[PDB]
Amino acid sequence: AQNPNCNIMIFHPTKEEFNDFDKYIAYMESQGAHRAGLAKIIPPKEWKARETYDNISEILIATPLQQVASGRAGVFTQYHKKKKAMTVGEYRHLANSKKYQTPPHQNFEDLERKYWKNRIYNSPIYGADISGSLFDENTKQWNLGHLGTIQDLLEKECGVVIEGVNTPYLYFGMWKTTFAWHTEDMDLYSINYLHLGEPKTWYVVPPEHGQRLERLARELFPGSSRGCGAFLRHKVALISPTVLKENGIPFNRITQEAGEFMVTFPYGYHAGFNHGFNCAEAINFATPRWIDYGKMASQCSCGEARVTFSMDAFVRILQPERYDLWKRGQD
Ligand SMILES: O=C(O)CNC(=O)C(=O)O
Ligand SMILES: [Mg+2]
Ligand code: NI
Ligand SMILES: [Zn+2]
Repeated sequence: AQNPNCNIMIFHPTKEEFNDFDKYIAYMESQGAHRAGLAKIIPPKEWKARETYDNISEILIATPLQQVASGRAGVFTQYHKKKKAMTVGEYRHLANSKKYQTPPHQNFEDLERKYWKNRIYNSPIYGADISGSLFDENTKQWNLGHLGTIQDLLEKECGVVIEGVNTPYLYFGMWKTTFAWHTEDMDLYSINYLHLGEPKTWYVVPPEHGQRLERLARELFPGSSRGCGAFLRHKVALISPTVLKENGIPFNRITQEAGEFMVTFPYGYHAGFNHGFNCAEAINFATPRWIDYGKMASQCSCGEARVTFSMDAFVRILQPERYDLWKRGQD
């Protein structure tokens, strides 16, 4: 078995290997990359996403989210308070202000220490989940707006044509902006490109051990767990590496820098935080290997998780027994 310790693997494809996206994902899996739940892909030196980032300041962040924490430093939830619209140029200035800017630090490990010590005492503002793309239309390789769609994959594998669309999302971050522990909708893959700015630190649980994280989360968030049998779908719970280690949960960590891709694999729980002002682009995708994960994915039906239009067909076709209850949660 390749990668039996489930380590995060880093890949350096050549420009020739960067042509065929599906083929490269399958290659990474042949080497055991998926066992970690997360892989890094460093693009060939010849590649670029676009020519420059000098002209992005007028993008609008219609609903910036203030991420307010509750709990203890290593075990907390966050809720999202909606703020007034602002441009990316305005958001960048805010991220760099004295109230929000990254503190002085020695290295990524010192900054990680500071994040886990102090995150709960601040409420950073995240420009998350903005439909759009920063890839140039002429970028032919690993262009996250030009990937094969999940609807087409399901149709190719299973023969059923379905409604729905699959487009990317932009994320504008600042120091301490946080992504809570989650797997993707329908335990899909994700791919994330860090276009510009400061790093993003990731934590990940191997897919084969995801239920260990779920059991800890039920223990640590006992009211939330009574409320919903899949409450991590709400994307609000944080647990620190120190707490994971104390509870024997297998995990790994890695820091993504500008110009790098990360892929999350089906049922790979992940969480993390941004180091400072940055911009990422991410999208879900599928492969043949996903279908079995999609069929088994948990679902939130309590009403909290509320998701895209396109998840309807995935549930309807892959999980017909669950469909009626899940759809009630949507309505
Ligand atoms: O970058 C973020 O805030 C969160 N991203 C992801 O969870 C992802 O790409 O799957
Ligand atoms: Mg602009
Ligand atoms: Ni994710
Ligand atoms: Zn729920």
